[PDB]
Amino acid sequence: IQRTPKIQVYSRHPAENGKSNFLNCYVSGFHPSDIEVDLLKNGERIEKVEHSDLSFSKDWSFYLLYYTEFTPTEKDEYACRVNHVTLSQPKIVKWDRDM
Amino acid sequence: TSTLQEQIGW
Amino acid sequence: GSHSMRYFYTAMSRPGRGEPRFIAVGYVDDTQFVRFDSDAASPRMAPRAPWIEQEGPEYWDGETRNMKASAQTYRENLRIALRYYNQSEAGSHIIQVMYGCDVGPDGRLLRGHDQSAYDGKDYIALNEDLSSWTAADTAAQITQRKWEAARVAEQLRAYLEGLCVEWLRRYLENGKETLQRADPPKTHVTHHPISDHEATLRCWALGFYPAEITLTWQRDGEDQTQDTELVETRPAGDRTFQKWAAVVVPSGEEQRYTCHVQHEGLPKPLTLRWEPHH
Repeated sequence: IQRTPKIQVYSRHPAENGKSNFLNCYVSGFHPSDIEVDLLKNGERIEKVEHSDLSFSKDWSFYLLYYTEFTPTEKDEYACRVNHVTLSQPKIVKWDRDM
Repeated sequence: TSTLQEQIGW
Repeated sequence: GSHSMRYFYTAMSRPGRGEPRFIAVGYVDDTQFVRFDSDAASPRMAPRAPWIEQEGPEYWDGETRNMKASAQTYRENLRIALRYYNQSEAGSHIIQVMYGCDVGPDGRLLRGHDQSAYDGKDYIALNEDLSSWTAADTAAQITQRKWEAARVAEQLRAYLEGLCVEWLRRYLENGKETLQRADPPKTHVTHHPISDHEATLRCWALGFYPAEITLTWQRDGEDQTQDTELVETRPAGDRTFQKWAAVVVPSGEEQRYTCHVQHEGLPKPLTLRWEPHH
């Protein structure tokens, strides 16, 4: 039995260009626990990234938060790359300040 | 302890 | 008002990659305070909240010795599970355990929990009475009969009714500042045009604790659950949470739509609309 992860890419506070913020990738509702998540700046992996300890909700589905420090700008693109057993090819979700 | 001390085998 | 403490165990078997990994995480309400991972260089229970740091090295040692034994138990519980389901050593499987206690404003226990899962499926659970078991399948029924014979339920009821309530009451007062104070969400509405005749109205809630919140969209005061896109409540990374709800609106109907936010921090449920003047 396998359940696909749900991805959300967002900043900790409303984005303001040139001001430091935190980039968050939240993955949830996935089973089994093995998952590969990367945060991308201009399509390249961000060197230092942190994730929370693995836990699950009452339906037994795992959730994790991957975060890094970043400063948003008009020029740079930020995205979240997730690979799981449920996914044939890794899914890339790009950051939108709007959501 | 805050955690459950008892160990139970399935 | 109402509070809970729960512990989450994850035991994952990895063939040929050594000992199965045991991860234990402890939560008070929506705040994590403790953690343990067997893959750590020096596995030890570690603090993940500031208020839990007040505890003695003895307390930490106790948590650490308990986690080491629990990892060894669930490593053999993983191999017992192989036998029950007639599964090969080559596959990777997970055992998940959730146990915890619910208390009211007084702090008297309201509910006792203990659910065990195998490969993401219900396996065995302690019933609400705290004296009987519910088994998902015939394999769990084998485990059920052993737990009936060994009077396992008596020990869990004792832990849930006593040690759990007494530690949960203690955590709530030691972190009375963070745990029992409610951050209200800061709310605003944003307008995103999809086209010239269509636009998206987004209702925002940010930096609120606890995670429980209600976001709803009403058009002229009629609810719109059907047509509202509601995202999962997500952490901001600062122990607060964010959520938003969106509806797609025809141009010129924006004022008809209203957003309602309900939270423990709010005195009165707020009602919001799009304010483009500002």
